[PDB]
Amino acid sequence: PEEVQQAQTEIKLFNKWSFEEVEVKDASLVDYVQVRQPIFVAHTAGRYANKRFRKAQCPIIERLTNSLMMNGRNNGKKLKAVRIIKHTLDIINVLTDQNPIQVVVDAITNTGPREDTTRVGGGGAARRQAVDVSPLRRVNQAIALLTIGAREAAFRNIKTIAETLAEELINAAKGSSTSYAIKKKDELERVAKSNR
Amino acid sequence: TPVTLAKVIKVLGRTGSRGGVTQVRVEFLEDTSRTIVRNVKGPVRENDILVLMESEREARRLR
Amino acid sequence: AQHAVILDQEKYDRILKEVPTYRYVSVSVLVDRLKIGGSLARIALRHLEKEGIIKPISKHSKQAIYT
Amino acid sequence: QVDDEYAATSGIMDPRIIVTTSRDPSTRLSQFAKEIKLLFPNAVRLNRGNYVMPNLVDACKKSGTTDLVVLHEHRGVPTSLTISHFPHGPTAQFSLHNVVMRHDIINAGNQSEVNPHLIFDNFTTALGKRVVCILKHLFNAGPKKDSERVITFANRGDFISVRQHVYVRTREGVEIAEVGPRFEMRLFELRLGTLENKDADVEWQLRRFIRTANKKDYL
Amino acid sequence: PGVSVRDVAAQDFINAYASFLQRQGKLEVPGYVDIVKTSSGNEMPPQDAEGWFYKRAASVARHIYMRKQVGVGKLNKLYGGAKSRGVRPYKHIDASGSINRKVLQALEKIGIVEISPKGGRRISENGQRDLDRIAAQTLEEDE
Amino acid sequence: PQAPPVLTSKDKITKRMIVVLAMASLETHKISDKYVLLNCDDHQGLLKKMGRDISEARPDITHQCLLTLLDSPINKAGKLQVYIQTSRGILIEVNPTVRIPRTFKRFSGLMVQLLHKLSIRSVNSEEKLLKVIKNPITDHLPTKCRKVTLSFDAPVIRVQDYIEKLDDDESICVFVGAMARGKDNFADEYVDEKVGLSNYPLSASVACSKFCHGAEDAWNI
Amino acid sequence: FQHILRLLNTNVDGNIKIVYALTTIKGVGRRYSNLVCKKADVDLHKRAGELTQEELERIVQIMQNPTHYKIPAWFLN
RNA sequence: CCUGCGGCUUACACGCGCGCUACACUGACGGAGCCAGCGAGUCUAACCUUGGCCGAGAGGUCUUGGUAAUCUUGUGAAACUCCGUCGUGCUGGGGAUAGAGCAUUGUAAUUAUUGCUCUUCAACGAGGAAUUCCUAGUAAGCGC
Repeated sequence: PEEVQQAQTEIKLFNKWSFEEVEVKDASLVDYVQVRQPIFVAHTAGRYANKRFRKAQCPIIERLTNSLMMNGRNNGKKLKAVRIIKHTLDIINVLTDQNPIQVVVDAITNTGPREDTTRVGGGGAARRQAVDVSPLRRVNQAIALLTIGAREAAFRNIKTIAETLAEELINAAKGSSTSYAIKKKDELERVAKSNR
Repeated sequence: TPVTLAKVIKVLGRTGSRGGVTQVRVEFLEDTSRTIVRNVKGPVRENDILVLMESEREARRLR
Repeated sequence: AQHAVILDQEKYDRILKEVPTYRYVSVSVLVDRLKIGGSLARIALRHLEKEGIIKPISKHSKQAIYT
Repeated sequence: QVDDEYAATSGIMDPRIIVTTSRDPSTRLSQFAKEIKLLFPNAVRLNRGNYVMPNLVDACKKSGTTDLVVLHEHRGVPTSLTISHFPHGPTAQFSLHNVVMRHDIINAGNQSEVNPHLIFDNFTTALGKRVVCILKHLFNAGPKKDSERVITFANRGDFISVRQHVYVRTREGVEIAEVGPRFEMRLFELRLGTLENKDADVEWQLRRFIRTANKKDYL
Repeated sequence: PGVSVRDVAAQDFINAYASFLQRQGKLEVPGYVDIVKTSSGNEMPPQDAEGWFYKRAASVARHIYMRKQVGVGKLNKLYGGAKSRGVRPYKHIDASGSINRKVLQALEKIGIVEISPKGGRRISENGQRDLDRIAAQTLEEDE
Repeated sequence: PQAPPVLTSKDKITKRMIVVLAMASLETHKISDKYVLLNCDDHQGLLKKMGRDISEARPDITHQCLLTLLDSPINKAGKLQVYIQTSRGILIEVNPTVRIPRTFKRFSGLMVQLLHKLSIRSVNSEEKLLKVIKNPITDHLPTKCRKVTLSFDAPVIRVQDYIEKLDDDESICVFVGAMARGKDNFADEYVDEKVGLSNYPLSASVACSKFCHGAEDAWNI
Repeated sequence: FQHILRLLNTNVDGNIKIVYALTTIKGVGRRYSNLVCKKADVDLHKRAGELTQEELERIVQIMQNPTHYKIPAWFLN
């Protein structure tokens, strides 16, 4: 068909958003976020969970696609997550028509809590010790916080999951702390610097 | 408050502490002279990159 | 009734003032208490005449029509 | 007596174990599988999820394993057990009845999982010999001179019962503390073919609707 | 270059064949559709219960074009699902037998249903011609 | 008009506060069928055989604090929840939607039903008021809170000035223990300050009523 | 649009569609409501702000005279 | 709500535990599409079956296929996918709860044995103290 000829030259993301010209804003995420893979759909179910750093081999978009089916009511549903991801990407490209990939990457870069904190047992005296956060660890924490805020949005609201996800992604791209993930990153930095 | 960047030179070994957090030697990515041990909690490796919110803070043995 | 367009004429005026501009989606067309006594979520059903404001977003369906 | 299932490997190599379950365990059945794991030395376990048993056992066999135990249950509590000795060895299919749970009663110390001391009590008939050799070749070869972990098999009344006891050689005698589960174990078949066959040579089946099996032990 | 119902879509050609039957008009639908739910495992009645029988007949014609022959057991299990039996586990049930037998009689009226080899259901020259006409009408659905 | 909303852990960033009671004699002592409470002057064999003391064990301190606290004007303005740390470590969260009877027989019956239940219900069958958060109070409380022990030995100041100095987004918390012989250290590790209100020793009901009177004139509650 | 009104000594709202407002009464369920809406020749998606008292008394008489209008004996409560 | 060890009773106010169902818009109902494997099955008996039939359904009609890859059987399975309906409403989520009718046995269902249908529409607004298991085709969810 016509879109078959269109995608025959440029392998866009589902032939609706270009899978090129994606940029990572924040530093310390190069080789921690997979954005160099030209693919068609985020369901490449090859064996990547076996190793530690092979989890960075899957795309962060495919990581969020796995994060959609993270609930008792939906653990193991694939095409529901894929269609919801396509709807959320269309909602992002409607709210911000630059690129769903670029806007999502900007939100991921702006939703990162740069510091961490640990509770040390101390032999019976727990204390708050500020510690660093690893690159893939920070990326996974941001993705998890975003998916959790999106899931917590659709508790008493007729809004679609794609709609709440796009609203949280817009709040994270703005960094306005109007989403749970951005509020969580701000509170995490505040707590880490509270006991630095 | 611009947090600098740091490339880990190597993961510092024998850092006895609570399981989950480890001291690792990182030289700052802003300048390759500022190098210090830092307490990283996430799953990390060597020759990676990270954000350091403190300039001259250095990790110690945390028992 | 008493007009068969009750809560759907002044509300229709507000929608033509606002919803024909930004626009909203099929989920955000429930704004301004779009409820019973008319069409709560069926704004996309009647959006055949109005077009050229924003693409739609269908949850149960899957469509994006520039209305 | 050592058998052709054990002659080339009885005291030669010390064994490893694999503990698993039939299909979708209940939580308490998993906990009991944990107990039988931590009782045995050389203890490694693996959950069975959506696995074809010829594929599972065949894949486990090239990786190298001496024996495989797998369980059953009836609405939370376990009832059955089988042992499959890998190198064409005999599968044995038992009914297990009673249990005490280390989680349930008290934390009474530790299952130190040292190479334990072995006790097989009151086995006379050649079937008792088969059970003794098959079960002995699952424990570790080489407990020490004073290995304080005494495992105990008792064969009174066709219901072999197992306990674990830990002893200290106190002033006038040993003193023991009760650990591990306590059992009412009873077999009902022996097949020299491994369970992957489903049709091979059954050594032994318990006659059930035979009159005299009210009285008689060992068929 | 060859026009097939298999090339045509599910919902699109389903609506097209249902409208063509509605354009045909004569199908002799049962009177039970005013009260039936088309299955025992169904809970509410069909929303377009007048065109539900038409959609079922269109799907049956599509199956008869795809497969050689089918039966009322095959149609019922094909058009069958689970049940709202309460809280006990719901197995899959079949569809209504009398509705299936009536629909089998309903498609031989238009000549779409014929007795297959060793009995069963097949298509005729009139049924194949009507299917080809509906498919060619749906072949021009690309506008 | 309308009454103010539910003042609990759900109302966290809004205007709310916590009244915390602890070191009371609140458990379930079944007399050998049903569940009863530990009374000093009522049961002589049972109290002496339990191992407690007549001067030490006090089960009506919580009832008196509830009688002097649930009827507060600030409590009808929707600004306070109730947190109770029992002698057995039980943490209880109470919204101000209802008011327990001051009758220690009826209040003790309701407390024994809660002790045998951990479950209370509403007449409207829509709002189970007796919530039990993850223990203690500060494990699920509001995200902005102020913690202080109102001791008779701490710095005695007026309740209007300190409460007026507090922000409207924080949640001022007060810990009270009405021991006949005791000390202001029951929730010392939880309190982030040590302040005083009275120059004489008072029970939990009197100190709680003084704090409620101070909070009522603080932001006109 | 109409609000609740007195129908068979009940207060029934009309802003909701014709199935479920015709269900809240003792002796009528989902399927009975659906089939009496089928038999009273009313559109299944209408809300009862419309359907003036002609059709309301028609469904009253289809309640008190159901077997006249093909309500079968196997359908009875 | 079923159910494994503990009180008390008969010729019922209970203590320790295992499961399923739900507590709704990734939802619920109407129609469309659909991808399996495991085996099982009847000779002097009637099993497993195909179809046509009628009855909403439940259920009754004669026959071949099969003593077995042949006929079930491609078990056209369920979750799954599309649109339709609906708006967060303790409603259409939810059916514990009853009554009535229908088949359907069986000598009888009577102690709703079972299956359909209608009607009845409880709690359940996410569950504290605790709490187990778990590192990939894994937890998890679905069916034959």
